[PDB]
Amino acid sequence: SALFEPYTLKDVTLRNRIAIPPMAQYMAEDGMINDWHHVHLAGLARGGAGLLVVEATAVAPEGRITPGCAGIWSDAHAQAFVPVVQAIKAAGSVPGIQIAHAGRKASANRPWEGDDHIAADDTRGWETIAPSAIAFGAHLPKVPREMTLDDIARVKQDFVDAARRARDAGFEWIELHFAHGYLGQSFFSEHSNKRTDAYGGSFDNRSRFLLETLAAVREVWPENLPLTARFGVLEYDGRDEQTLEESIELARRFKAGGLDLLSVSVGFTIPDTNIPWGPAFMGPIAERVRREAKLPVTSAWGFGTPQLAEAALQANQLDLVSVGRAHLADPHWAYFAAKELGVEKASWTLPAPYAHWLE
Amino acid sequence: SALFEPYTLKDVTLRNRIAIPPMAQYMAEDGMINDWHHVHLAGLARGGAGLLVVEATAVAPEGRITPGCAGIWSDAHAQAFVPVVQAIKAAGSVPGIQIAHAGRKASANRPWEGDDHIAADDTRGWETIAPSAIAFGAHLPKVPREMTLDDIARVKQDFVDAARRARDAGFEWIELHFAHGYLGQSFFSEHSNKRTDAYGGSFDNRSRFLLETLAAVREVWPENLPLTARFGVLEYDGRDEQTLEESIELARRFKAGGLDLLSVSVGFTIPDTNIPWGPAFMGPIAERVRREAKLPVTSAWGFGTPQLAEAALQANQLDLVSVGRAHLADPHWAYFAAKELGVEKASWTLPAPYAHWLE
Ligand SMILES: Cc1cc2nc3c(=O)[nH]c(=O)nc-3n(C[C@H](O)[C@H](O)[C@H](O)COP(=O)(O)O)c2cc1C
Ligand SMILES: Cc1cc2nc3c(=O)[nH]c(=O)nc-3n(C[C@H](O)[C@H](O)[C@H](O)COP(=O)(O)O)c2cc1C
Ligand SMILES: O=c1ccc2ccccc2o1
Ligand SMILES: O=c1ccc2ccccc2o1
Ligand SMILES: O=c1ccc2ccccc2o1
Ligand SMILES: O=c1ccc2ccccc2o1
Ligand SMILES: O=c1ccc2ccccc2o1
Ligand SMILES: O=c1ccc2ccccc2o1
Repeated sequence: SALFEPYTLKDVTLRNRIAIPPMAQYMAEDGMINDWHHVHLAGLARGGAGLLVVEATAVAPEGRITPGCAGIWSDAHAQAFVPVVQAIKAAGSVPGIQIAHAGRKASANRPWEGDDHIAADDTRGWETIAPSAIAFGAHLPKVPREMTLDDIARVKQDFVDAARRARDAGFEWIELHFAHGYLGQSFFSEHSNKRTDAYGGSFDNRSRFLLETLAAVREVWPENLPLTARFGVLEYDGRDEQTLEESIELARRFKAGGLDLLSVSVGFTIPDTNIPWGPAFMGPIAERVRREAKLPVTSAWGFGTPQLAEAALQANQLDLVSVGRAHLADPHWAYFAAKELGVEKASWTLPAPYAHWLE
Repeated sequence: SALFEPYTLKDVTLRNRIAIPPMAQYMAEDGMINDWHHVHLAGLARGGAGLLVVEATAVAPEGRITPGCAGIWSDAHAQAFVPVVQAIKAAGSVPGIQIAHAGRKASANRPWEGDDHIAADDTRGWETIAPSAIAFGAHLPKVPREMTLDDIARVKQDFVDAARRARDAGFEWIELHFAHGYLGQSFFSEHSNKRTDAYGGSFDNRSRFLLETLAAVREVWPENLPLTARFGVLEYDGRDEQTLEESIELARRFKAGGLDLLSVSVGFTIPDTNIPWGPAFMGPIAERVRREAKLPVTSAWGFGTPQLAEAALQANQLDLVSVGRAHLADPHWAYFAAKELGVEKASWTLPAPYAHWLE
């Protein structure tokens, strides 16, 4: 099986092509992770996936999506990850982390607590920041504050500090969160970026925050560990061909600036869109990016059916298959997939105290 | 669904009828549990089962099955369980523990490291103790040492200390391991017990170690927390009707001595047997014990098919259904079972950070 072939990128070797993408848990307190995350992540790692990417972890307090989001904006925050990283490595999975800044979508309720912007007089909330003072709309009506040049320098440096901390906590894979309508994505999109300075207008200017952040992170992130980003390459907003062309051009620039792999997503920059949800629907768009930017890729949405994952790899649409919700349902999904795809000694996807009994 | 009705025994209420029976992990070091067990057990608890019974935990070093077995023979051993107990309670499952002494089956290799008695000159091994100096045979050929009366008093006191420690570590459910051919089972069986003193010969004498151990444990175990035992009620050795009759009589004595529930098993006292393995094969034997001893029961073997579990409960064969291997395959089996049996809002079998997304 393609799904169970190892993958080497820089000095890191994944035991198979199953990636667990970042999945926010909304269980942290003032950014500090706890035994929710420890058990969740260690249990996932033991399930057999080759790569486990920790959830969106805020580079600054105001960059959290919600009051439950994980953070890495101080060394004490980073320390809390050390035992989790060590547990993921003990299980033979590669520990990764997505570092993030929610931008205008920040200061929101947890998804099961309303999923909407927090009320102005709720003591948990905070002012959001963004390229331009324009609301997302819908359930996120808060107008963010337009960033100053010093705000841009400060957030870039927060990404650097976050990557340095990730490195020193022992992560072997980093993912910059430039997708899903959060800060980075919103600098790229003309929908959310109306700036008239060096960080808006032209393609070069809209790309600038993302390229500068990548370059700054590259200074502290070891050249021998994969440097990745997640990026929304289209919006399904009636501007898809033009948006894809520009997104692919930016992916070429990312590659030239040392990006090792791109996690290809949808932008979610604005609500008025028509996304054609379906099993593996991103496969063709991921394949186009892979081909036209000559960059390895992963993507997600509906690959919990093992045969879809296998088919995407065999068709060279993806290099890794990211499988999210199926892993919340069953932390041992990789074992399920191994059985489905006829892997010999499938139960040894799991550690011995499980594997021995499941032959 | 019957499977998802709560169950109250003494002051403890289980949120459903799914029990995770004790399952040895063979991952402890000198009896001390570690983050293997922490993550394994906390992850299981979060999966939704109402009751999680920790693996056979040795009351004394020589009572371990293997060098990987958990122990509770000192206060420092008991301390290692405290954070695990607290994590199980945080997940809403009831924490139980099986306390044990492997008897003549002790000093064995881990199951994936040969599963057989450890060689005499291996520095990990130890002398085994038993009612009589008779080997199990087959892959367990070591002849144990015949216990003295002082050995019997000492092992009883080790069970007491173990139960006291379990109590103080916060366990809410205890299970005495009188099954599977280990020490307690071997005192009951005429195959393994040839003693000529007060602890062998007659039914009363063969019962004596088990009844005295239960009574001694009862002195330190809170009356408001379930006091249970696992016991092999037949061997499939051509003596089943006589053996079942005596086993049921002993179950009546256990009930009269404060036992709240009996986990009904097979003896595994000797190897030369013909066990009729099959899905839910223990159901009829468990039902007979339940009826004839008028005692609540659980049993196990093949109840990972949710419909078998439901049928056993509806037929009043069992009060709780123990589901072992299916939980090694999928820690979230209870969610799977909830979907299969049509539970409303089945995903809320799991905690919010999973449930919300799986509706
Ligand atoms: C509970 C949950 C939280 C998520 N959190 C994030 C996140 O932290 N970062 C991100 O880039 N995507 C996040 N996503 C998107 C997932 O990484 C993934 O792309 C999506 O679930 C689709 O894959 P699937 O169909 O396999 O679930 C989240 C999805 C879920 C279900
Ligand atoms: C990995 C493993 C370890 C076990 N350890 C014990 C144990 O510690 N104590 C015990 O009484 N039974 C033990 N058993 C028996 C199980 O509790 C259970 O009775 C058996 O697995 C049958 O149920 P199942 O068909 O649902 O797996 C163990 C079984 C397995 C698979
Ligand atoms: O980047 C993100 C962060 C959280 C999240 C939750 C549900 C679906 C998608 C998501 O994407
Ligand atoms: O996959 C594994 C195998 C062994 C192990 C030991 C301790 C903790 C985690 C582990 O994970
Ligand atoms: O294995 C699963 C189970 C449930 C589920 C629900 C939504 C999306 C993906 C899923 O995968
Ligand atoms: O009591 C026990 C202890 C360990 C064990 C392992 C496999 C099957 C049954 C078992 O029973
Ligand atoms: O089921 C649960 C729900 C919440 C929770 C929080 C911390 C640790 C474990 C938990 O389990
Ligand atoms: O769900 C499962 C999966 C595998 C398995 C193997 C042996 C016994 C029970 C099992 O249950």
